[PDB]
Amino acid sequence: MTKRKKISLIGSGMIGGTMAYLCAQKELGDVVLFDVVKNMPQGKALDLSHSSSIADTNVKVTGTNSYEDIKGSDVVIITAGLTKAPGKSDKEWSRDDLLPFNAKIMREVGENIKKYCPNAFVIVITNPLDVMVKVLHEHSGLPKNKVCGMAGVLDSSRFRHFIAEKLNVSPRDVQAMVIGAHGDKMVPLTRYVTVNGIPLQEFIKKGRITQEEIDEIVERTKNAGGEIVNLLGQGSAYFAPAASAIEMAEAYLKDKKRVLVCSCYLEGQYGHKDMFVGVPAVIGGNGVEKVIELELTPEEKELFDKSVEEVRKLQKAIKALGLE
Amino acid sequence: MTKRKKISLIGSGMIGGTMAYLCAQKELGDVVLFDVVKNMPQGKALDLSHSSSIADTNVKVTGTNSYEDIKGSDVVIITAGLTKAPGKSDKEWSRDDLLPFNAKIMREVGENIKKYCPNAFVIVITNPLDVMVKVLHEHSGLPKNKVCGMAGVLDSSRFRHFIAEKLNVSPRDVQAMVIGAHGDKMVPLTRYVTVNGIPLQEFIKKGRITQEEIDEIVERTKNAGGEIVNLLGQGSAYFAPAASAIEMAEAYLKDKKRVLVCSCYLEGQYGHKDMFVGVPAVIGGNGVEKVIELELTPEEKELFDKSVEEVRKLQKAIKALGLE
Amino acid sequence: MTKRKKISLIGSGMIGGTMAYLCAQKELGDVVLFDVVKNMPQGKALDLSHSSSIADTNVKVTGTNSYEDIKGSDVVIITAGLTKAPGKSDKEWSRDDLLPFNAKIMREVGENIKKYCPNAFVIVITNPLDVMVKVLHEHSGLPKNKVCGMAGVLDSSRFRHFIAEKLNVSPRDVQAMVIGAHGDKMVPLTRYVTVNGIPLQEFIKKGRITQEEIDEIVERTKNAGGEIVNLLGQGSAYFAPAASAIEMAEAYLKDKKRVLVCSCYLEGQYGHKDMFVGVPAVIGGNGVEKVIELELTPEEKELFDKSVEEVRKLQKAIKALGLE
Amino acid sequence: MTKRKKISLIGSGMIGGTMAYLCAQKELGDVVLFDVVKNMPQGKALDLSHSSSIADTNVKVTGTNSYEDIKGSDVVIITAGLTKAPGKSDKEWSRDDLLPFNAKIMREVGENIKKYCPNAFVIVITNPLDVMVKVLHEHSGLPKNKVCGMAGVLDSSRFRHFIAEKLNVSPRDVQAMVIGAHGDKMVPLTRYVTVNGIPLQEFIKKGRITQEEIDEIVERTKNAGGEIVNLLGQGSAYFAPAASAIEMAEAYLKDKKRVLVCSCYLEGQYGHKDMFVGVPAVIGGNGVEKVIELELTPEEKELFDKSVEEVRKLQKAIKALGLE
Ligand SMILES: NC(=O)C1=CN([C@@H]2O[C@H](COP(=O)(O)OP(=O)(O)OC[C@H]3O[C@@H](n4cnc5c(N)ncnc54)[C@H](O)[C@@H]3O)[C@@H](O)[C@H]2O)C=CC1
Ligand SMILES: NC(=O)C1=CN([C@@H]2O[C@H](COP(=O)(O)OP(=O)(O)OC[C@H]3O[C@@H](n4cnc5c(N)ncnc54)[C@H](O)[C@@H]3O)[C@@H](O)[C@H]2O)C=CC1
Ligand SMILES: NC(=O)c1ccc[n+]([C@@H]2O[C@H](COP(=O)([O-])OP(=O)(O)OC[C@H]3O[C@@H](n4cnc5c(N)ncnc54)[C@H](O)[C@@H]3O)[C@@H](O)[C@H]2O)c1
Ligand SMILES: NC(=O)c1ccc[n+]([C@@H]2O[C@H](COP(=O)([O-])OP(=O)(O)OC[C@H]3O[C@@H](n4cnc5c(N)ncnc54)[C@H](O)[C@@H]3O)[C@@H](O)[C@H]2O)c1
Repeated sequence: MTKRKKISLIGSGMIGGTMAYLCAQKELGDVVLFDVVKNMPQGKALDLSHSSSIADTNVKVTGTNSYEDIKGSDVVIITAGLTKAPGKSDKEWSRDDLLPFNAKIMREVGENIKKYCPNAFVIVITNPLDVMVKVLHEHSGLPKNKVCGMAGVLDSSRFRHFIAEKLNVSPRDVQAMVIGAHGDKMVPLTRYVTVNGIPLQEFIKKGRITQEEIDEIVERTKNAGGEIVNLLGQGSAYFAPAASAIEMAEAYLKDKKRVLVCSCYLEGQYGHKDMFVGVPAVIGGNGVEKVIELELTPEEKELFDKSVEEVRKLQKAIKALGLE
Repeated sequence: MTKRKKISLIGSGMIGGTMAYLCAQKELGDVVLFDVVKNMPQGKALDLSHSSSIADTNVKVTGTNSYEDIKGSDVVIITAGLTKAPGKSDKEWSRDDLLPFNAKIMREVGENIKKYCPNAFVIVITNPLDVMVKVLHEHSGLPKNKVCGMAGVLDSSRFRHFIAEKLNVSPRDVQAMVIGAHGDKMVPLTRYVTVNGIPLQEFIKKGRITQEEIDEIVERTKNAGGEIVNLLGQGSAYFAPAASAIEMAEAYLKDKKRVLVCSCYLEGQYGHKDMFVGVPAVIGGNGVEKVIELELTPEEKELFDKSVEEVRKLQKAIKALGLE
Repeated sequence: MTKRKKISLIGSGMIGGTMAYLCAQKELGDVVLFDVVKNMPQGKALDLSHSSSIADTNVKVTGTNSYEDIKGSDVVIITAGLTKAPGKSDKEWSRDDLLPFNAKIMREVGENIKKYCPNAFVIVITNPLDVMVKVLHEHSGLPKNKVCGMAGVLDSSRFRHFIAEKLNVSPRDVQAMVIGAHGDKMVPLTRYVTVNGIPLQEFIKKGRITQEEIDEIVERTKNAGGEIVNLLGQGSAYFAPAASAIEMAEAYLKDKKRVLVCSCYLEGQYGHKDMFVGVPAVIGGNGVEKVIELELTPEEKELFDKSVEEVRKLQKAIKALGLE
Repeated sequence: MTKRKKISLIGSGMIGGTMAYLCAQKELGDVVLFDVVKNMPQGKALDLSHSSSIADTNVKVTGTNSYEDIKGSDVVIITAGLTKAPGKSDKEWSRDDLLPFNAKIMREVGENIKKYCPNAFVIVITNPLDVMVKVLHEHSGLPKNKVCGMAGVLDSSRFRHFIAEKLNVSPRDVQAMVIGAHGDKMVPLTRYVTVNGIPLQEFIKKGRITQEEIDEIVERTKNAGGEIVNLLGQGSAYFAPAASAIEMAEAYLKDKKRVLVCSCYLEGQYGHKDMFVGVPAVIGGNGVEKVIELELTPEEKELFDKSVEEVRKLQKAIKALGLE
C-alpha cells in the first residue's frame, strides 16, 4: 500500500541527469526525468535504469516530455532554463543575464506543479536562483515552507572544501556557511567557520592559517562558480550542484532536521519579508521547518542587507515582465 | 605510511567525470583526471572536490594534462577517444567507425602507462572495445591479467534490467550474462539467465514470460548502445558505463573475487587465443584471476565463434593501419 | 507531513538489539525496542541512540515495556521468546523444544499487533519458526500476505557462504536457496545453486568443487545453527539472523520486489495450504506478493513434502495446547 | 599483490563482535576475532561470515585463540578485559574498580602485539581507558602516535546526541567535544558546542535551550556510561563504543584526517606530558598525526588539569600493583 518515494526532475540537463544518478545510487525513490527536449530524457532514463541494475538498487527511472508524469511526486527539483546567456564569453558569464529567459519557464513549471503535485516539496535550482524560486512560488500556489532554492549548500560546501584543504582536515569536520543572495554578493561567514566547533580564529592565532589566506578563500568562494565555468570551457558546474540539491531532498524525504543554508521564504527574519534568500534553515518532513536568525554583527548584517538588496533589484525586473 | 588508493582516469570527459563522481561518493581513493584538453579536467576536479565535501568523503581529486601525475596508480581507467566518428550520422552510429581514430590514442596511452604506471590494473572503455584493449595491452607491455575491457558488465546489466523489468523483480536477483564482442554479435546467454538461480525456462513454462518476449529482449540488449545514442542526440551512454568500470575497479581494489564478464586476454579458452573478447572472469587483487569456460552448447559455441570472428575482422583493420 | 518509517522490534534481546543497530546504521526509520524485561530495552535504546549520532544518521530509538508504543508501526519484527530449552545440553539443542514456551508468547504479541498496528508487515523470528509464525498470524487477524517468518534468508545465506568459500568467489555472485521447514529437514536446493547463473554442476565438471564437498556443505548448512550454538556456549546466532530479517524488512519498506526465501502462508502452492513454510517469494510493498512454485523433481518434491510434514507434526502439538 | 586491509580484534566479547559486524557491513577489511575463550570466537566468526553474505560484502572473518593470526594487521582494537569488577554492585559501578584486573591483561596483550604486529595502529577500549592505554603502550613498544584510546568519540557522541535531542536537529549538525579523562571528571566543552558552527550561546539567547538544560546535559554526559550499566543489568555499553572505535579505525585506514577526540600520548600539549588523556586529534594514515591544543579559558583549563589529575591518581595505582 505504501509506494516508493517519487522524485520528479523538471529539467533533464547536466544537473538533472546527475541528480537522477544520485537517486539511483542511493535508492531514494523512483525518478521522473522531465524535459521539453524530445528523446533525450528517455535516453538518459534508459542509461540510468541500466546503472541501477549495476548498483543492485530498485528504482524506476522514467524519461518524459509530459508534465502529467509528475503526478504525486514527493519531491520536485527544477533545473529548467539556460546556463549561459547568448553571446557571452566564459569570462563574463553572469547569473543575472538569465532573468528574462528563465522567469517565464518558472511560471509554466509552477502552474504544472499546482495541478499535478501541489503537495510536493519543491527545490529550485534555476538561476538567478533567489528570484526564480520566488516566481516559482507565486505561480505554483504552494505553501511558503514547501518551496526553497538550492544555493547555500553549494556555496557552503565550497567554502568548507577550501578551508578543509588549507588546514588539511576532513571536510566532514569543517563547518562553514554562505548566506544571502546566490551571486557576487553572497556572504561567506568567516566568523562562523569552525573545525568540529573550534573557531577558525584559533587556527589563525596558532598560525595554521593566516587572515590573508582566509580573505582569499572568501573571495574564491564567491567566484567559485565562474572559476569552474572558465576552466571547463563548456557549460558550468553540475556535480556539486546536483549533490547539494539531493542533500536537501534527503533531509525532507527522511525528515532529518538537517541544518542547511537554503533560499527560504522570509516572513520577517533578518527584518525582511516576501522574498527568498539564503539563510540557515532546518529542513525536515514539513519542508523548511525553521529559519534560523543568526546573531549577525552590524558589519555582517550590512553585508546581508546589501545581498538582499540585489534580490530586490531583480524582483522589480521580474515585475516589469508580467508574471504576477 | 599507507596512502589511499590512487585511481587515474585517462580521459576526463563524460564517462571519466562520472567515474570520478562515483569514486568521490564511494570514497574509493584519490582520483586523477587526466585529459589532453587544457583546464577542463581541473575545472571538473574542482566541481568533484566540492561534491566530496557534500558527501562527507575524504578524496583528493586532481585535474591534469601531465601523464606524470598517474605515477603509482593502483587502477587506471581509460576513456580517451572519440564517441562518434567525424562526419557520421546518428542512426548510422557504429562503434567500428571509431577504430582508425581511437587506435592511435590507445597506442599513445599505452606507451605512457608503460613508463609511468606499469603496475596498475588497467580497465579500457574506449571503443571499439575489444580491439582497443588489445592495442592498449600491446603497447603498454602490461601482463595479460592486468588489462581488461569494460563491456560485459554493461551488456549484462542491460540484459538483466530488461529481464527484471518484464518479470517485475529486483535486478539484484536476476543473473544474466552477455559474452563475446561488444557489438552487434554480442551473445546474450538466454540459457544462463536465472532468477536467484531459478532457470528462466521455469518462468516460460509458468507463462510469466514468452519465448517471443525473450527474443525481443535479446535483440534489445544488442541494440541498447545505439538506442541510447539515437535518443541522446549527443554522445553515447555514460551513467552505466561509468558504474560498470567502477564495479570492476572495486573488485580489484578490495580483492572481491567478483564473477564479472569483461573483455579478457584469451589463452586457449573457448578454443581461441591472443585476442581480448568478452568472457566471464573472476576479478580480484591479481586482476583477471580466472577466465571461466562455460559449457556452451554447440549452438552457443557457434554464436560465440561468430562473435570472436568480428574481433578478428576488426583486428585486420588495426594491422592494416600499422598500429600493430 | 510524511513521517519516517517506524519499525517495532518485539523482543530486545540479542537479535532484537542487533536489528535495531542495523536500522540505526542504515537509517531505515525510527525504532521501538519492546521487551517484558524492565530497563534493559531503555538501556540498549540509549546506547543505540549514541551510535546513531556517531553514524551521522537521523533515527529515534525508543526502549519500552508497553505495547502502546508499537502504534502505527510500518514493520514489526518479533524475537520474543527463549533461545534454549531449560535442562537441555548444547549437543541436544533443538528448536522443537522451544514450542510450548514460545507458543503462548506469540498469542500475546498477535493480540497486541491486532489493536495497535493491524497494518504492519510482520516478520516472525521466534522459534520453532514455522509454527510460531502460524500462531502469530492466527491470533493477529492480519492478512496472509502481511505476515511471514524469517528462516530461509538465513539458511540460504549459510548455503551461499559455504559454497562461495569453497569456490573462492564473492558471495554476491552465488545464488543458493534452502526451502522447507527451518530445522534438520530444511532442503538445500543443490540443483538450483548458481554462480552468476552458471550451474554449480559446471564447476564440478571443471574440477573447482566435488560432489563430496557439495554433499558435506549441504549437511553443514542443515547443522549450521547447532554448530554455532556448540561453539558459542550461550544462546545462539544473532548477527546473520538480524541481518536476514532486516533484508526482508527493507524489501517491504522500499517495495524492492526481492526474491527471498521466507516462511510464507501457502494456499495451494506445492500442493499444500494453511501453514507457513519456507519457499521462494517476491517481497515488496504488499508484503509477500508472490510465492514462486519451483519445478522440483520428484526427489526434491519428496524432500520438501517430508519437510512440510515436520511442520504438520509441530502444528498438531499446537492443537493440544488448546490454542485454536 | 595488494591485500585487503586486516583488522584484528583482541577480545571477541560484546564490543569485539559488534565491531566485527561493522567491518562486515562496511567491507573495511578481513577480520580476526581473538579471545582466550576457546571456540567462542570461532562461533561468532561463522555467524559474522554468514552476515557478510547477506550484506553482499567480501570479508573473511576468522575466530582464533592464537596470536599468530594477528600478524600483519593494519589495525588492532583491544577490548580484552572485565566490564564489571567482581563483588561490586551496578549502582556503584566504577571504571576504576576494573584497574587491578585489566592492567595485567593490557600488559599481556601489549607483549604479544610487540612480537606479532608492531606496525599496526592500535586502539584500546578496555577500562579504565586512559591508564589502560598507557599500560598497553608501555609493554608494546609501539610508537607514541600509533597507539590511542577510544573514549572521546563516545563521550562526544553522547554530548552531541543530548544537545541535538534538545534542539531537535540532526546530530550530524551538532559539534560537541568532551576532553580529559574517561570518567566522572571528563570535560564536556560547553563553550565549543556548535550547530553547524553556530555557537550554542546563540540558541541560549534565542530561547531554544536553557543553561539549566545544558547543565543537566553536561551531567548526563558524564554519567551516561553508568546510566547504561544500570539499565542493562549486565555488561556495559557496546553499540556506540564499537562504532566509535570503528570510526577511529576508518580514519586511519583511509587516511581521512578526521578531527576526533581520543586518549592520546601527550608531549607537552596543555602543559602535560607522558600520559594518555582525551584531547582533540587529527587521525590519519600516520595514526595520531596531530594533537590540537584548544585555547581553553582559565576555568576550562582548570577543569582539564583536574581531569588529568584523575589519570595521575589512577597511574599511582598502576605503579603500586607492580605494572610499571
Ligand atoms: N561499453 C563501452 O565500452 C562504452 C564505451 N564508450 C567509449 O568511451 C569513450 C569515451 O566516451 P565519453 O567519455 O562519453 O567521451 P567524451 O568525448 O565525453 O570524452 C573523451 C575524452 O577523451 C579525451 N581525449 C582525446 N584524446 C586523448 C588522449 N590522447 N589522451 C587522453 N585523453 C584524450 C577527450 O579530450 C575527451 O575529453 C569513447 O571512445 C566511447 O566510444 C562509451 C560508452 C560505453
Ligand atoms: N568508553 C570506553 O572506553 C568503553 C570501554 N569498555 C570496556 O571495554 C572492555 C570490553 O567490554 P565488552 O566487550 O563489553 O566486554 P565482554 O566481557 O563482553 O568481552 C571482553 C572479552 O575479553 C576477553 N578477554 C579476557 N581476558 C583476555 C586476554 N588476556 N586476552 C584476550 N582476551 C581476553 C574475554 O574472554 C571477553 O570475551 C571492558 O574492559 C569495558 O570496561 C566498554 C564500553 C565502553
Ligand atoms: N547554485 C545554483 O543554484 C546552481 C548551480 C549550477 C547551475 N545552476 C542553474 O541550474 C540550471 C540548470 O543547469 P544545467 O547545467 O542542468 O543546464 P542544462 O542546459 O544542462 O539543463 C537545462 C535543461 O532545461 C531544459 N529546459 C529548457 N526549457 C525548459 C522548459 N520550459 N521546461 C522543461 N525543461 C526545459 C533544457 O532542455 C535543458 O535540458 C541553470 O539555469 C543554471 O544556471 C544553479
Ligand atoms: N532462523 C531463525 O528463525 C532464528 C535464528 C536465531 C534465533 N531464532 C529465535 O529467535 C528468538 C530470539 O533469539 P535471541 O537470540 O534474540 O534471544 P534473547 O534471549 O537474546 O532475546 C529474547 C528476548 O525476548 C524477550 N521476551 C520474552 N517474552 C517476551 C514477551 N512476552 N514480550 C516481549 N519480549 C519477550 C526476552 O526478555 C528477551 O529479551 C529465539 O526464540 C530463537 O530461538 C530464530
